This record gives sequence, C-alpha cells and structure tokens, in this order.
Amino acid sequence: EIVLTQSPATLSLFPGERATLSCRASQNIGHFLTWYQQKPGQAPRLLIYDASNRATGVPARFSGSGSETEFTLTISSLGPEDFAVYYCQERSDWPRGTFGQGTKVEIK
Amino acid sequence: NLCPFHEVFNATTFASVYAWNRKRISNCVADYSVIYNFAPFFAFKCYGVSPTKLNDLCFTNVYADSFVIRGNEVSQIAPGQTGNIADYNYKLPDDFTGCVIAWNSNKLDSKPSGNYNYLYRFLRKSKLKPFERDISTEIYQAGNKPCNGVAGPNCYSPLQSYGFRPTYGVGHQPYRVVVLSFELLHAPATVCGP
Amino acid sequence: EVQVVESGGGLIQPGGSLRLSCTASELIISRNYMSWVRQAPGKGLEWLSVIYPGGSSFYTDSLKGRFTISRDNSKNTLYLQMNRLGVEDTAIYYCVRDAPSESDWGQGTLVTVSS
Repeated sequence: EIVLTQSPATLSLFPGERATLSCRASQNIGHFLTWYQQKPGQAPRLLIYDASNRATGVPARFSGSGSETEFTLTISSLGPEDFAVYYCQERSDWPRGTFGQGTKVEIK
Repeated sequence: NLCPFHEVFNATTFASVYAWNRKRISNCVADYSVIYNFAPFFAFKCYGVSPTKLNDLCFTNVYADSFVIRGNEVSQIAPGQTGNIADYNYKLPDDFTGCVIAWNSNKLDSKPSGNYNYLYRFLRKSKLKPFERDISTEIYQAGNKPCNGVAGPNCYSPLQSYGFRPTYGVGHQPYRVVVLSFELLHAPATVCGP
Repeated sequence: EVQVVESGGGLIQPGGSLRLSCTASELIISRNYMSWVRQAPGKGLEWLSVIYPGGSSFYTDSLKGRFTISRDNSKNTLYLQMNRLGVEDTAIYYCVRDAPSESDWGQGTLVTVSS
C-alpha cells in the first residue's frame, strides 16, 4: 500500500508570505497526485490534479510541482482565505487513492 | 505458409486500447513455439488451452488483438475481469479460449515530457460486450442539460491519454498486449501446428 | 455549484447496519464515477468505495463484504449499505463524484456507531 508523508505537519506563516507544502510517496506514482483543501466544517476542495494542473476556479497563486515520489504545493501569497488543511491523494488507481495526513496552515 | 504471428508481435506501432486492432489468421501453419519461447513476453496466460500443447491443435480461425495499456491494467485482460479497460475498452468473454500475451514497451512507447498518443475510454454509458469495439468520440453527457457536443461542465471527452514517460513505476509504464483467440465453427480447419 | 446531497446517516448501535443515500441536482448519478469517502473524527480522509458508470464497484480491502455500494437508476440515488458496523466506523461519510478535472464532494453525513 502506498503511504504519503506530508511535511511540515503544521506550517505557520504570515498572510502574504510564500507557503510550500511537501508530499512524499513511498512508491513511484508518476504525476498521479491530487491536492485538496479542507476548511473547518467543509468538504475537501480540489486544487491541483495530476500534481501540476490547476483545477477550474482555483486562484493562480496555487501551483503544484514534482513527480514520481516528491510533490510540492506552492502558494505564492497566502491570502486571508488560504489557511486550511491541505491533503495530497495519490490517484495511481483513479478514482481510488490514499490521502496524506494533511498540512495545516496556522500562525496565531 | 507460416503465420504472421511475429509480424503482429514485432509490429512497430500498436493501436490504442479503445481502438484495438484485430488481425485474422487463416489458411496457415502456426508455430507457437517462437511466441512461447521469446524472452520479453513477461505475461503469457492461456485460457482453455495449454501453452505447450498448442502445436497439437488446429483451429478454423485465429485472431490477434493488439493494443497498448498501462502495466497495472494488464490484469484486466482476462475472462471475468472488470474495471477501466474490461468495461469500456476491451472485454473478453467468460468462455474465452485463447492466450493473452503482454510485455513492457517502456523503451519504445515512452517519451520524455510525455507520450500522449495512446488513449483509452474511461467513460461509457454501459459496459462493452465481449470483443466489442467502440471508437466513437462523441462527447459524454454526464449531466442533465444537453451540452450540444461541446466539452464543458458535466460533459467530457470520453477518451483519456495515457501520457507515458520513461520514468514512473512498472505499473504505469506502457505494456504491449496481443490476445490470440482460437476459433472453431464446424468449418474445415485451416491453422494447424505441424 | 454541483450539489451532491447525502442522507441516512445517524446514530446506530455497534453491530448494526445503515444505508447512506446520495443524490445530485444537476448530474445523473448513473453516469458518473461516484465514490464514498469518510473522515474519522479528528483524523485523515479515507476512500471507501467506488461504482463505475457502467456498474462495476470496487472497495478497499478492509471493507469488502461489509460495505455494499449500489444505486437506483430510476431514483437517481446512490446508496452505501453498511453492515456489521463497529465503533471505529464512526466518521463523516462523503459522496464524491469523480471526473478527471473535477471532484464534487457532498457536505457529508455523520455516522456515529456507539451505544
């Protein structure tokens, strides 16, 4: 079973800074990785599919990169609404997949 | 004369799984030893027929269905299987009598930056019947409002490109599959072993 | 915004059974890759089951036999029969429609398996 490791567990940043999130896969999954955003009390929101393609309606500040076993999600400028829990899901057997543990973005 | 088997196996381009290519072999003398004794055939499954005794049987007709799929989708090329490829791309009957052969074509089907020339059908209104082909590119209406043959919200193009790259695991690397179907119909036999 | 609405989730005794129901407004559930996902309270998400547009259904190894995903093509409803529920099966069950560039999750229906 593929297990995805997300670091850092919590990412403390000021609004406007650049946030970089990491998701390491135990097996080579190519570009089949998906990034979700979950506000508290809301369902996950699809941000990036195929580890690089930005989902429709997502602001341009979100940008995914990496391949094989090292994927990252980069937020150019953390907005007031960009503080959430970000999940990476390997979709090597789409629509099936295993999620990451999440990388919460919290400062104070 | 001898059969075109190694003209099917050594073909330079294999068809997309959604448009698999069928070759009919008849009035022939089939030598399956060369197929059964070639190194790269990492998968050689025979259903309803023994691979070693194949030379001791003659059939009215033989078909060779060749296509390219991912490594992890090779498990679906077998009777009774279901999934992405069995349902919409290439279905084998439960009473299939033949052999399924697959080998990794990473060195020749993968391009750096992606080989998007191989496509498959991932949406269909219903499963395929065994040995059925569906090469229609009509937009798949997954919604309620008729979207008038233009890809948009809730209606997609049913064909998805594989996008192989030289890297990726063995499960995501291209695999060249050729399925041999042996047929008997009460008509005179035409493909023997010796 | 595409709305998928779950239902049928609530309190149930351990060893009991539940049948969550999912329906959508502007899409036909019989034509979409409809999956079921859950998020255990204070834990990460977990993918449970999927039913293909053609009718093929797949489950996680830990749920085969217990959970049974189906649908009613006439009612436009997706079901998830849940049998022999344990306390660990408590979670918020999402009904997510899968497309290559889209993934529409429902609000989620809480299932509490406790005495």
